[PDB]
Amino acid sequence: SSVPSQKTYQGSYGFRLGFLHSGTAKSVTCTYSPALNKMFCQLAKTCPVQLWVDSTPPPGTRVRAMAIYKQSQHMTEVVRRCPHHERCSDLAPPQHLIRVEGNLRVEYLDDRNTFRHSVVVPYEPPEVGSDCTTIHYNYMCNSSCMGGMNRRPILTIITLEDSSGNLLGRNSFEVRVCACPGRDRRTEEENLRKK
Amino acid sequence: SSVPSQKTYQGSYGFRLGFLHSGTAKSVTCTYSPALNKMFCQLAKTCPVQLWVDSTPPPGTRVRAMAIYKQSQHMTEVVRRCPHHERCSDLAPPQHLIRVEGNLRVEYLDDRNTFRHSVVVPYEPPEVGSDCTTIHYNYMCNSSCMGGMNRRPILTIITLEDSSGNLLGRNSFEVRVCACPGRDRRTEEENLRKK
Amino acid sequence: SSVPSQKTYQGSYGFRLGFLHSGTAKSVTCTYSPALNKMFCQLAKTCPVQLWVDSTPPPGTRVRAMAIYKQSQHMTEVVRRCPHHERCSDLAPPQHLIRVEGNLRVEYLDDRNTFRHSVVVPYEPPEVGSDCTTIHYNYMCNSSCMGGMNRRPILTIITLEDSSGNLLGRNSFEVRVCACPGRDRRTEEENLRKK
Amino acid sequence: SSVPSQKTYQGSYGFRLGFLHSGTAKSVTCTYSPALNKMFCQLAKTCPVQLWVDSTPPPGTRVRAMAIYKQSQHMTEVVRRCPHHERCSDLAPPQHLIRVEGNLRVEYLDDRNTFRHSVVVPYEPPEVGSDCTTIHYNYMCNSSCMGGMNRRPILTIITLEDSSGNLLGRNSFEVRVCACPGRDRRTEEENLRKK
DNA sequence: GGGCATGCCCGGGCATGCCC
DNA sequence: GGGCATGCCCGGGCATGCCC
Ligand SMILES: [Zn+2]
Ligand SMILES: [Zn+2]
Ligand SMILES: [Zn+2]
Ligand SMILES: [Zn+2]
Repeated sequence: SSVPSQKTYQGSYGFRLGFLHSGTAKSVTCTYSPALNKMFCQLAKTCPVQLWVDSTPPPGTRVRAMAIYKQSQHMTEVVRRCPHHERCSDLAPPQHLIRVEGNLRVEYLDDRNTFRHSVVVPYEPPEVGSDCTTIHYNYMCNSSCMGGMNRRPILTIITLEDSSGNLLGRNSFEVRVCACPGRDRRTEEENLRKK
Repeated sequence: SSVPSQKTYQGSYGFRLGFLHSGTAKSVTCTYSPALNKMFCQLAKTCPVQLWVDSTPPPGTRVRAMAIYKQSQHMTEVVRRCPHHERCSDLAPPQHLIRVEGNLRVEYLDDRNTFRHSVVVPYEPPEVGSDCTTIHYNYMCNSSCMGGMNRRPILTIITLEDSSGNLLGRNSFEVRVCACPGRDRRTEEENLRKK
Repeated sequence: SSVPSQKTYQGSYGFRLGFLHSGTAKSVTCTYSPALNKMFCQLAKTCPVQLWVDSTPPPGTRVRAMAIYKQSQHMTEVVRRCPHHERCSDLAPPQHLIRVEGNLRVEYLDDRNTFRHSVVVPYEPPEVGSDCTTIHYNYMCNSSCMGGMNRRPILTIITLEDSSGNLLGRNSFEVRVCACPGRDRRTEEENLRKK
Repeated sequence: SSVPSQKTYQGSYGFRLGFLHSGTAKSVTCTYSPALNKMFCQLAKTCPVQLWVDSTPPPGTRVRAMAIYKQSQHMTEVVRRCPHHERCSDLAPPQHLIRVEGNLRVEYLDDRNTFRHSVVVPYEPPEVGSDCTTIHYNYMCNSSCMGGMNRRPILTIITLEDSSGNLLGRNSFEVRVCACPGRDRRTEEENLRKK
């Protein structure tokens, strides 16, 4: 399938993503490495992503998430839930990797041409006095799942899009869904330093 | 379910919550830690919460209370009474965690969209010469109840809302419902200091 | 409810129960203490019980299992699944504690007078050259479950009964359903020796 | 599901299984440990099993093969192909673990009561001057496949059955389907000696 | 109020298909 | 064939309603 752009596009609204701290304890549920721009998280647990903007987006703006493989040689393959976690799946079709929890207006899409999956929620401006809005994503496979990601790293691309379809902002982060997010983040940062 | 705001909003009326002293004796029925902004109380016993405001709110103002899980990964789950304390329950539906005692005008609500529970009483201005009004809450499960809170900490969010539905003030506090509130408060304060 | 007999009755068929060895490693799935005549096992995992007899029972013989509380003061209370594990239960009614896995002819009974639960399977003589037959029981609550056993020890009574209803043999064993069967068996044997 | 007998039954025909030597080189395709009575083989590759008997069985005799889990706590679960290798499967239904290659008279069965899978071929007496007959089995999942065997050891039970359905002989062997059969056999034999 | 209970948490380390 | 991978196993120890 055709490859969506992953290139950062901060646009005129100064769109940026924020992530909590939660540190590097062995199986913390979700931890983000700024050095690697990489979230590390457990399957089927909340991943909070914050949306920051410099100016208010117009009414009807939507926030899309889609996963693509990071490596050149996998980039044209659609990222999907492996057959085991699809089967004993359960709103979200069981073939989608990324879900949003807690949003009565979530739309799950399958592109009719590229067959790529995405999940979309409306943009809501932060609470009357606050600095960002948070969306709760869930990844429903480990990166290692045989017959899904199969140990291939992915990027999640978050785009902010007006109701006309215009791209307003785009940012992406690498994701590793694993049993021990603290162990693995520390290992990868230390590999970056040594190698 | 969508997550209600927990962010403190003191608003134009200077809404604030007050709590008694009762100190830290092992099984005091209730005790509040200002250091941790946290209530330690026993199940099905009164928890006095005082409402302070700087100016009188308009007539028809209502005070709502609602529990949400504190940790990111539980935040989208609705807080409910466990099945044991619901079954041998008894005005308040048996699935609600928080009750108000002693208020002939109490309303128990289940949001038709979020399915979250709340309990609401009208705002009454303090007695002709007094400084705050007190509402008597009861929590009907221990934080540890298997199949309800399951040891997950909760926040109680108190909102002051006009009869039109406008948010006038909001404050929240963490709650631990346990058998020995004095032991546990002391333990947590001491954990805060060392760790 | 009236108390069923727990008294060992070896009868004319020389009915006796046998149990595997599996030793005392911390969370072994099921381990039996001959010193205490006590099986220690995890919830919803197989518990193999072997049936030994000196002479062949007649055709139509059935093997019943029923749980009763061990302590005098609880003996008249019916042993049942707690409300949490009944609710998210699922052949076996969700109120029964003991199930049999793997037996197309299992009958679950609720006594119309005593309201006690039992599960019954036909007696099958051992395989053409073998020494006992094995039935795979499952206990669907921990002994500690709040609103079910509530930390009260139970006995499981196994009776061998002819198709006319006559009691042919009866033996019983104490059960503790817990998260760490190896830890707990060792602890109890050591308590027996010291105290 | 009810558990089939795994007990060796050499019967009146002196039925026994034979296995090649192929030694312990790291990724040999198949290798058999007589010490552990265990087959170590790669997925979807031939596993030769020889059938030896002391007297010729009558005409119409059939040889059935079936997998059951070895550990007590898994024994009542039906052994099946995981969803990944079933989906991209392909005579043999894609849910069966064990196939026979090279036998125009193979029957694949699913028991209507136990739902267990088996594969059956007719017994052929050895070639006019030979000592055993060989059947070529294939296992279509690794023992480690997530959502199939999931790292649980299995036994393969081979039964020799007359055309009337009578059991004539039965023998079983443990199987580990893995990427490196020579490594793993050596490792397990060495674990047996020390531990 | 001092202290046991017991399902769960926690980091050290095995697993095993794959990489090199 | 030597060695990394990464979900899981494992025992030491915290938890917290209850016992004493
Ligand atoms: Zn998966
Ligand atoms: Zn409760
Ligand atoms: Zn239970
Ligand atoms: Zn497989």
